Amino acid sequence: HMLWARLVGLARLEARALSKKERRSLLERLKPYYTRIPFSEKADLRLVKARTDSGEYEIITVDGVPCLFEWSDGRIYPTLQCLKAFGVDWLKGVVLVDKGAAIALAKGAHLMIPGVVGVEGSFTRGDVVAALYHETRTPVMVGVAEVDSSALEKLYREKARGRAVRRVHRLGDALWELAQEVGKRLS
Ligand SMILES: [K+]
Repeated sequence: HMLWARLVGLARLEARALSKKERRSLLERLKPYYTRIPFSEKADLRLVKARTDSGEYEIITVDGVPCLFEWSDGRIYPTLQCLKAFGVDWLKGVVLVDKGAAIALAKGAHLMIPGVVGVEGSFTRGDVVAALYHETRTPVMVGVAEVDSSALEKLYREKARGRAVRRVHRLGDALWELAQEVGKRLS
């Protein structure tokens, strides 16, 4: 019925199961952007709508865990809670970042090339990737590669300037705070 999240505040909730049509559509829309769809064929998928003081948020829950969201580009992205639940191996790529970059990303910055200390997986410009703090492998941001993985390998090694990854969702953003609270309530 309602939750109260940090930053976002009071949210009035409505939840429902995805229809069979909605489920098939979701799977079709995920397939091109990820190595694997992380959840089981038998997972329970629900759509949660949360209305706060500023507007409406929509999250797809996977067995109750707030995992997926539609962005303004019309593509479906994982929450950081999804990456905790399912790991990161199912993404096309991961970018490892230094401490200064991890902190900046947690504040809401895009990821710049000099903050990159490694690249895992193979991906092209435009692909969905996650940025992880190298030391602990903590996911801090989910976003869109601005360069190919092979290009980024040479660019970070020379500490070239420019944007490596365009941020879509990050640790401590409004969606993150909402997802935290949905997860807390599930517990
Ligand atoms: K799967």
